[PDB]
Amino acid sequence: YNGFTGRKITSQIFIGPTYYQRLKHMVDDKIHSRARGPIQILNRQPMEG
DNA sequence: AAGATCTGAATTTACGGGCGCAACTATGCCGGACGTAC
Repeated sequence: YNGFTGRKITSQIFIGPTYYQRLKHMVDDKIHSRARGPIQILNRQPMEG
């Protein structure tokens, strides 16, 4: 049944238990942004550190 | 004619390159020589 309108969904859905795994790659560990900050000492360009 | 030379044309080593970026980790350069204290 459609959770919003409560109407029956026309086609019948394949549903059941399944084993799922959460992988270690969270979004908070891979989100970053820069405006300006720690440039290099030699190239005078942005660097990771 | 013969040759030696000799000068342009077939075969062997030898550098030098070898995906975009992300992310994370973990590891790194002494031995004699001279003094001082006990």
